[PDB]
Amino acid sequence: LDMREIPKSSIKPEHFHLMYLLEQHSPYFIDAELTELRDSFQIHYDINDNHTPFDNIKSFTKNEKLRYLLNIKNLEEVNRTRYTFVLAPDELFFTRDGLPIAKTRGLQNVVDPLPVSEAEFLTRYKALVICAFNEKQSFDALVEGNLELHKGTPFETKVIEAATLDLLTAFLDEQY
Repeated sequence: LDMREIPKSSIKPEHFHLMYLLEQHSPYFIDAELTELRDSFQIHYDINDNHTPFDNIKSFTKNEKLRYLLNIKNLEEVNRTRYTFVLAPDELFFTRDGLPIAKTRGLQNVVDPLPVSEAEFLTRYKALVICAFNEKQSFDALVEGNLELHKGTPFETKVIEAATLDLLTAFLDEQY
């Protein structure tokens, strides 16, 4: 969870000189360190106390939980940059202000991860909301299942049915 290996043959030779971007400070990502081996690049993540894992929010007061959940949408700012990210519990951290920070970084047209459709970003966001409100739930199971066939609480149905990202935001705002 704290190391990533990238084989060199997966990277076009003319893109080697961009791998340093994976260790450049970004306000949207965990700080990272790049090393270069014979046949691969490796990344180590700096995961320290100022970054709160997503799963820690499950025990928060409803107000603060909702604040953090609402702020997750700020990761959409990453789409204007070179970088890509994955939305998932083990990929998501928060600053001391409750702003989201991702771990793994790709680079457009250069190295995976590939970005996900808007629809799959919404499903993953929904799954995070559900997990934050019920610690028994599995993010993976929610993302992998037939979501509208989910059996759960009325709250969970409302989250699942939110038609768009903006309507999910509106639902979350309404829960205050």
